[PDB]
Amino acid sequence: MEAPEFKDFAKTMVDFIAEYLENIRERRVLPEVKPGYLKPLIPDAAPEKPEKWQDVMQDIERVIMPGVTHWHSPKFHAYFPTANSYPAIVADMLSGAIACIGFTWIASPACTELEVVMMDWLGKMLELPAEFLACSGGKGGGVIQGTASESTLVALLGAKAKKLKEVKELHPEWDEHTILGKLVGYCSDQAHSSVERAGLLGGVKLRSVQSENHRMRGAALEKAIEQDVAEGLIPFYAVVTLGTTNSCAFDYLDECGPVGNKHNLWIHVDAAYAGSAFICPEYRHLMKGIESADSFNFNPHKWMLVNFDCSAMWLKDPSWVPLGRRFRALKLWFVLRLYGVENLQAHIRRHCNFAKQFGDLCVADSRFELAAEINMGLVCFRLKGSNERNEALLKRINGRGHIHLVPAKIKDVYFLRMAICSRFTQSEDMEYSWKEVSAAADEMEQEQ
Amino acid sequence: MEAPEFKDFAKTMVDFIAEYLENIRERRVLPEVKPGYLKPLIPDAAPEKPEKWQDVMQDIERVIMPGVTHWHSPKFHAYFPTANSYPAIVADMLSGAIACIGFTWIASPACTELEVVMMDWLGKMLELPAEFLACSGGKGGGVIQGTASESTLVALLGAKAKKLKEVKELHPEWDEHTILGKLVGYCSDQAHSSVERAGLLGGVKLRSVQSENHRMRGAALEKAIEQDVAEGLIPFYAVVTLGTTNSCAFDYLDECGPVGNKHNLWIHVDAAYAGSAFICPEYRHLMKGIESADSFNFNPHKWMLVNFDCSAMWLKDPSWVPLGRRFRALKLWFVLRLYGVENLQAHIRRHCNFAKQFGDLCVADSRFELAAEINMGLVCFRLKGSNERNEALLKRINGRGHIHLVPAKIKDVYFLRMAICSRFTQSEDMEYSWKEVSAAADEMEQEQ
Repeated sequence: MEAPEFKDFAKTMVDFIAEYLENIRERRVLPEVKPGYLKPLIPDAAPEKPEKWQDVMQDIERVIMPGVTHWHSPKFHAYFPTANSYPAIVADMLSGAIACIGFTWIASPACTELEVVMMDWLGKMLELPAEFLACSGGKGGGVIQGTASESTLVALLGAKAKKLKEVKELHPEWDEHTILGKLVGYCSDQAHSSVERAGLLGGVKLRSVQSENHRMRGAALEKAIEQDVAEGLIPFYAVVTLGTTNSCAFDYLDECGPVGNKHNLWIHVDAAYAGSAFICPEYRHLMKGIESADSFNFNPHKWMLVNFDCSAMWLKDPSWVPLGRRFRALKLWFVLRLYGVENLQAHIRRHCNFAKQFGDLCVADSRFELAAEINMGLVCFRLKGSNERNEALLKRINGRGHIHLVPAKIKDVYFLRMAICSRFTQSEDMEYSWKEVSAAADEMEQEQ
Repeated sequence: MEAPEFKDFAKTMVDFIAEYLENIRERRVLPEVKPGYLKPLIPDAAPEKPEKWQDVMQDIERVIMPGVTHWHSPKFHAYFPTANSYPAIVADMLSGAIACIGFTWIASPACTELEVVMMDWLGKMLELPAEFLACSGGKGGGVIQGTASESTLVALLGAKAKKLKEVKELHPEWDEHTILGKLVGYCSDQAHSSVERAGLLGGVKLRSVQSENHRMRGAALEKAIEQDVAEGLIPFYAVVTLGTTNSCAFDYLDECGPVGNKHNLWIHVDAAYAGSAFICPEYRHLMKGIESADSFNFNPHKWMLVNFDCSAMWLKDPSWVPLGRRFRALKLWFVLRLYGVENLQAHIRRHCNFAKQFGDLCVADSRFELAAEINMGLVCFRLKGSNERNEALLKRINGRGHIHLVPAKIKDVYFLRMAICSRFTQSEDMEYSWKEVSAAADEMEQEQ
């Protein structure tokens, strides 16, 4: 394919994307086609000769779209938002043309320097401590990782190296294997499975700390640390979760961070989803204790309109664990510029207010109860009574094909989750979604 | 930003991308700007109000391009190609609009089903043994991973789980932990650092097997295995490399495979770069022994024109280790359709021929010697004499700013590498790059 054909194809795809997203409320949330539908529709081998882009383009509605899950439909409540925005789509077109994966070491000023400045822009937006800002002139700064799962692992590895070095310095006679066998990390029992992943891949012990009303307390963390010290183990790392995946609960960073500092554990803050809200002054209280953190992560590619991948991680000392891989700073720059801070804050606030609106509708119905306090864009709720009736309700709702919801469970309480996902959501969607839940419950009751 | 503005912006970016790539020979391979150039060019904080897309576009040539490394310039010889093609750019626009990270498990027909068919399309193009193909009705099939590094780890983790489940049966009195501590894997001393990474993250011992003429022999692998068993260790995994990063040498898969088979080690084949050549019948002999492999991986995102990320991995039983994440199948489909088999074959062949051409020009200069047999798109060469005079030469060439080359070292032999990276490369580029090397050597000689 030559440039003129590329231009015709690409500009046609621009038209297609705008048509798709601007009219997304027309799409059905349950696919009409059955598993196995695709193979029949396309040949069994690649073509020997080049096909026409117009024919590929025609195959998008014919072959692809019937089998697509519409994540950006305001009728679709996935686990958390998947960011999409027009500025990020345009940046990624350019990154596609000029970036590399980073196999051959990227020594390029633009990739690296834009990443440093964008992490400062975003760090200022979050009012992060100066120690995390490159422009403060210290050791601190940030990197854009691919995922929060990667960020958690990277921080665990940095913490591991740091503890290794410190324990060696103090005991030159001990070998690495002996030191490494003693290392223990900590996280809440509500922490994401990526922490467990990180413990396994990092080759260390991980302790789950029992949370209180879904939130990890400093005293519980400290108790856990002390027990392991009494066993001769070496606590080295703890993950504090701001916005748990099950119910968007917040660990007490203002307790746990100081506990970690006091005991010389690296404190990593996983705020993958909820961290986007910290650009709003009214939600910044939720990361009180941030000064105690060794590393902090959130994903703009969930709730801050930056298409995947974009997981923003700051460290007090970035060296302990590089830059411009994939030119991810380009989409971050485009979004921050073409939205501006005000519009991004408006986006967070609108979503919080929508979740509250839905929670108010829900609790007004005496058949239902919240399963957790409402936080951020997430409402956890259930019919009063049994788990099985709730399992039934969720099944019925998803089967009716007007909206989609997802379940979760915390210690024997099964509940339904409504997360605000689509950037196209409006308040009337909350009314629509609630009325659909209620209508489904009405139907269950009247199954005699 | 709304759709009409998005369309104006995106279509202007399409114009920009075509202009950039189609005239990429105009670009200087050495950045003119110095480190630190970027910060003074842009504001120190995000804008409160949204900016205009036109001002962002203006800033691409003003702020970004002065500091960009032009990976796709035919004057730039990085470690290996970074795939770029127009069909893949257009696929990624759509994927950006409709795909998700996979946080919420994609239960989506199109994403999953397209991945299966494309891996069969591609597996046929490589003439992989029927056992790796999903269309053969067996347990085998393929997944599109993000990187060869991830692929190698995933295979290691599968092999680990498989061995552990085997050893638990023959030693029901042994600890699970006792078994794990005994596990040992193998790779060539020329294998990529990603194998070491997999060993570390996989929590197993890894043995570097001494290569001969940069190639791992079956006997050397067997000797290392038997040595370890002799100390009560448990061999479980080996990586056979087809196209090493240093010199594009090929391990003896025909020897190593059966060695692994005999001693019950999972054999993973890392063909990340050179694997793209196996779509050509005349190069398929380089994976003789492929029947003996448990997994096989190469990256279309290096040498097969599929923009990152796209690492294609086949397994004889893919259940020892979740499809459709990021909808990577879409770009593979677009590339295979819009190039067709013949054009992709022609791409590989031209690059192999260009490398031979360059090698001929090099050896004709009696001051130079090849540092390895020419394979695929790579020539390894050096001035006869010291490593130090070769380091000077490389620095001199890169400093001259007409072409860019990279260095490598195999057991105290330092050498320069010319790999064909750019899809825009032409025959005369070989003459240009050779003449530049020779001119630098002249310029060096005429100095004392």
